[PDB]
Amino acid sequence: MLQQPTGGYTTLEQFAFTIRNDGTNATPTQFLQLLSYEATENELVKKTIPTPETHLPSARNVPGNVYIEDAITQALFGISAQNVNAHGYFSRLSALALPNTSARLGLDGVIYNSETINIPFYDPAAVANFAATYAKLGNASTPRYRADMIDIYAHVGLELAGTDAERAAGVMPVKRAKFDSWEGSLISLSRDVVNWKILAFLIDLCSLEGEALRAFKTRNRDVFRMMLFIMSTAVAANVVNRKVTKRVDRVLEYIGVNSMRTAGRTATITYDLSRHEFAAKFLQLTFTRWNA
Amino acid sequence: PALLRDFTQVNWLNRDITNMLQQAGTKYGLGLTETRLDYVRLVKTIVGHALNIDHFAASVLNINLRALMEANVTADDRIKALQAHSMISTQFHGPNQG
Amino acid sequence: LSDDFKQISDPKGYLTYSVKYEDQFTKKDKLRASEADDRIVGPTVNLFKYGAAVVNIDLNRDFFDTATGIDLTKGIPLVQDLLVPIGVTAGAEQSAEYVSGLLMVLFKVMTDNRLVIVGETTTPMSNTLSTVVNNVLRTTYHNNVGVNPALLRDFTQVNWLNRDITNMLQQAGTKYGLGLTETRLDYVRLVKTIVGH
Amino acid sequence: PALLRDFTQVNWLNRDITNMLQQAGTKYGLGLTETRLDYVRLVKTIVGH
Amino acid sequence: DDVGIMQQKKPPTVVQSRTDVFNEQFANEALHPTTKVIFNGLDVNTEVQP
Amino acid sequence: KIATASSARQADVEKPADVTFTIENV
Amino acid sequence: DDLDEGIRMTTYDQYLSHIRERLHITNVPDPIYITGASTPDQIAASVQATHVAVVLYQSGVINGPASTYLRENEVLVVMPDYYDVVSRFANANLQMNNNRYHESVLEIADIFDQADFIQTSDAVRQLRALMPTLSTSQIRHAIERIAQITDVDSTDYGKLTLRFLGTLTRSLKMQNAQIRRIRPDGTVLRYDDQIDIEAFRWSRYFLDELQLRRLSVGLRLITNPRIARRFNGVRIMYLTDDDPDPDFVPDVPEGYVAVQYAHRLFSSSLANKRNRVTYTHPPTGMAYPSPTGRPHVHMTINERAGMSKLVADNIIASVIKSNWVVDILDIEYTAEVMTPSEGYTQHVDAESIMTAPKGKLFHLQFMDGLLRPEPSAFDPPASGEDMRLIYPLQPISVARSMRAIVNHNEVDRPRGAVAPSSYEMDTGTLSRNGDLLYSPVANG
Amino acid sequence: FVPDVPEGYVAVQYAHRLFSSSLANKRNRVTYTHPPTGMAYPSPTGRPHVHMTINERAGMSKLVADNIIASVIKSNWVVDILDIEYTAEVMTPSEGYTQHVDAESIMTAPKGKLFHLQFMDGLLRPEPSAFDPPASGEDMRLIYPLQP
Repeated sequence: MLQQPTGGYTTLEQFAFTIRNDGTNATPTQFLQLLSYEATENELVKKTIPTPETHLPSARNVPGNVYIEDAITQALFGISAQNVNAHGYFSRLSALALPNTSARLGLDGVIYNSETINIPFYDPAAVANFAATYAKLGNASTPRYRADMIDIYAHVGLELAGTDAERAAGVMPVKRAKFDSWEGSLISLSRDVVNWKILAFLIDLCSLEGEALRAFKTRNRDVFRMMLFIMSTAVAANVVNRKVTKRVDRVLEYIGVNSMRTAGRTATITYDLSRHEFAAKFLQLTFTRWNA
Repeated sequence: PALLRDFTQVNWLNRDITNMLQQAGTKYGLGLTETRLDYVRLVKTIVGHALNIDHFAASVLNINLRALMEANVTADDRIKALQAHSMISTQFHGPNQG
Repeated sequence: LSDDFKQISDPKGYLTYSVKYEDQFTKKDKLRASEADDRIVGPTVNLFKYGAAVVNIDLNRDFFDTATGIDLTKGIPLVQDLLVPIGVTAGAEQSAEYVSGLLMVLFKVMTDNRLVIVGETTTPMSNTLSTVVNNVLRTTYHNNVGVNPALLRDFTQVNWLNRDITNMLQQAGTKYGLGLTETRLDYVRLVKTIVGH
Repeated sequence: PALLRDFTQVNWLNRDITNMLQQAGTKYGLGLTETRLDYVRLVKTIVGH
Repeated sequence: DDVGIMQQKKPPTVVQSRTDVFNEQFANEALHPTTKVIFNGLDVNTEVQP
Repeated sequence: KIATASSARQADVEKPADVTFTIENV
Repeated sequence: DDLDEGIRMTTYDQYLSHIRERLHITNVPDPIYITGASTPDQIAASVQATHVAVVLYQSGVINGPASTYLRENEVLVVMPDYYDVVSRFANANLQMNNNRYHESVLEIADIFDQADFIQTSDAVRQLRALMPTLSTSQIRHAIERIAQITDVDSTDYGKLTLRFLGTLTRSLKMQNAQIRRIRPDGTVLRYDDQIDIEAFRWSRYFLDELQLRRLSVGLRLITNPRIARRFNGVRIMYLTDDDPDPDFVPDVPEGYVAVQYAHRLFSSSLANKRNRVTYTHPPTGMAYPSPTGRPHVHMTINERAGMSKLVADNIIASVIKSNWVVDILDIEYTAEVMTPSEGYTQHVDAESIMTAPKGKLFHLQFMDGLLRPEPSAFDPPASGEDMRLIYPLQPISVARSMRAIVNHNEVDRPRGAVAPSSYEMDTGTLSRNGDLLYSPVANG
Repeated sequence: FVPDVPEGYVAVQYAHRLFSSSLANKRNRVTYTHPPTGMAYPSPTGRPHVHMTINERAGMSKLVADNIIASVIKSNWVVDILDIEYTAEVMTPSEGYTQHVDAESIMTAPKGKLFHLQFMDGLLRPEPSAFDPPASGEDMRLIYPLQP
């Protein structure tokens, strides 16, 4: 068991989040510098996020080692992820949420039901905290519990596109993102984000408190903004190239507006409706936690 | 000719080819490679193979593929060109717009 | 001599892998192992071929034969007319058959007097084998290798599988090896030397 | 009639019979109950059905 | 992930044909997954676009 | 062409031990 | 207190049947009875005497130092019965309660230190727990069957073939039997090394040493989870076919009320000029003639046996219309796991699930939809909805070693893909004595 | 009898744009996006209680009409089609229903078709005998008038 550092697991260099910038490694923050925004006439007012349902999926015992990290990252960032709403993985997740469970979440992101000493794993109190909320991803599909798939993206815009004045205001113009870019810039960016061990991120988000958690939200704002970026590219109504002085500039329109696009395209990853429900629920929980 | 290396029984040739290929500035490689376009879809994933072919043809093939890739033709486009050729209030249905 | 044992070569297990395939899946690229690596790794690879829906671990139907009264078509052992009602015919597909099956499994195992003898073997030269296979092979090995998922390593074109198997086998706690090995019983005689594979 | 219990579709009857059978004073049964083996042969002789 | 090409196997497609009035009963309902469908003529996308 | 499914299970090969007449050591 | 912690105790019948003969066979004094007046030191003298840590309970409330000695030393109290157990112990903290225990099998090896007289394990008891109680003739039938399978001529076995009295079958059952000398009175004598031969000491279930050595391995085989492929209980729930995995059990929704099935719940009633099969909700007491509009209900059916076709059709109708969830524990079943291309070869109407005889093995089939390639972008939309009724209550894929041997993308794993377990590949070494082992986990 | 729309249903004008094919769980389901929340509902089964009004059937996809009736059944949609004209016959219980109007034809006939619905007056229906066993089944009525 890896004891959690006072600043969270993400302080460890083992969990550094990085993305290739036309093939060279870079911090997410230095990618976000590339983005620039042409505002349009429309506005995004952020609605209050409804408080997430208390009901966790039942902690039913299941065969095998469930791979929770790959499941989440694929459902959010992978190219055509499948069976993202299958119940078994989150059944095991809620099993992790029990006060004295035998299950462990390894740094591999796999949930081993054994007390397997050979593989290092996160501190059980921390993952209990983490599953205690994220098991709710299991009710992304159930009609009773579906998150708003439209208004929630307003928040995404603010946390990505939004200037500090716009963020404190809670309202921003709908924006058109753009950056100097390579072929497959958006796809490859997603491929880099998908390899992120976001379990370290979510576990730190759920287990850290007070000054440590605040320092975490400040230190990791750009990371969260990158994941948000990948979602916005999955839902952007249109994504195109603008040649300018022998330099292509990728353009995504629009940030903060879920188009509910489901059909696949070359430019970016795409959400089928099940992926829409999943991501929307994900954002419901994650933003609820982020704004506390 | 890079494939002649350590196979041609012409010694001096193998020596010269081995030299050019041991230079930093030149690296023969053939087969599947990691393009910026890897994992991009267009009904099927795009991939790249270093191939024994003249650079002009390769350029034209890359140009064609990239052209198709950027076209973003969707069903909405065809539906619209159908409505243009149909009685004024015909409704069309079926495929996802995108 | 008394026939205390049933000397045999190339033994069958109590358990075997079963495997269902969705045939529409097929890797386009065609893998080309050396003939030796195909001789060892191959029976595994044909079994766990691309597009295999699920691999199971059923009891060996070949070993628990119809001779033991056992059926194994449904996943469980079954034996008719063992635990039955008296004065009436037992109903068809009775659940009690499963319990009967277990006894006749246990019985058939308590009475398993097979004695292994080395079968045909091969001693591949190291150069013929890809290094990943040579690291598993221990000089000689039976020509009838069985299957084992550890043999899929660097041969399965299923990337994630090769990644997971390579991980489990790069763990300290697990070491696949096949073929002849140094047992405490090496060089002991009993008309012929004992050896271990 | 004790066999009608939880088999008859008539509810009041099934209730009543269930009550009578759940009394301490009354218990239906369908023997065999009493076996009696011989003292020498050790096989059953008189049995109480 | 790839789009299928060979004709895929499908669940049996029972066609409920609900009218003004009807006596719904559920004896011998199938337990396997099944496609309830209300109309007969649902091969409606005829006009092919080359 | 219709999509299809198939099964496989590992084959038995357990023969009675061969009676060789050769011997490997002096 | 963990369930493992507490005061161990067992019934006298178990002690006679499994413990006491071994004490007799080891030449130790019979373990002391414990009355109310029992110092822990006496218990220590007894436990060290028998080398066994067992004390029969005689009578009276047991004083607390004795109790704490029994708790701290894991002495096994042997008691006549389980009525009013707490009254047999002083309760200084009143923590003890008759309903508050934890029943569990306890292998004889954990009690005795002498391995020579211990042939089996928990697994046999577990297997016997699988068996129906057998009348003596059924036992004879089983023995004759096994004999016939092994090609033995077991005719006249267990029988007297008197010339005048005819053939007479004796009972074959003789569980835990021993060879013992009898006094001429006919009463049994304790085994004595002085007169009876050593072979008679312990019957060893009358099996050869080799057969025992293999019996052990076999018991480990029979009680493997992966062999345990006969399943109990089926959830019926009207629900869209979504989860790819065969092993899916839909969770019961937040609003449902658990309700045991009972014939008393269902009845005839007037309702708009029809004799409808009304169900009266046990909490509210309200009667609902129609399958439509009933309160959400997690109904459990422990046994379908007397249930009328009307009520069964009506419960199914409630599953479809009121969205009842009806678990049915009576059912035992096997489960072939189909792959999408092979479809559903067999079929089960709800009528048959509600009316199949108990003790028949149902053979349900469950698709693993994980290897279902994405639909063509240009396939027509489905106006309708695929549905499903039958679900397992328990994991089904116990036999499954691996799953979805294909690539999502060319590099990602498909969700729900199963890698082989590491132990499938461990091939460690032989133990110092001969037995198989996994490799060491760490260097130490 | 004209059944009332239950409290908490949402009035929703039909328009072609509310429905579209969309990918969901490896099938191209005929999804409905709900104009209040905006959320898409790929399957008929989970949809919000909706009192949809169809002022005019014309131009509607047949798959969409089928999906709407399916929502009427599995999500208890209450869908009022104002385009329809029909005559009525009040059958006595003794004569029973001599005709039936399929919902398919109701959602797919050209405007100006004149339907002939029939309705039972149940007032004179016989009472069941007191001891007679209940029959299996439930009578149902999918189509209703908006007027006396």
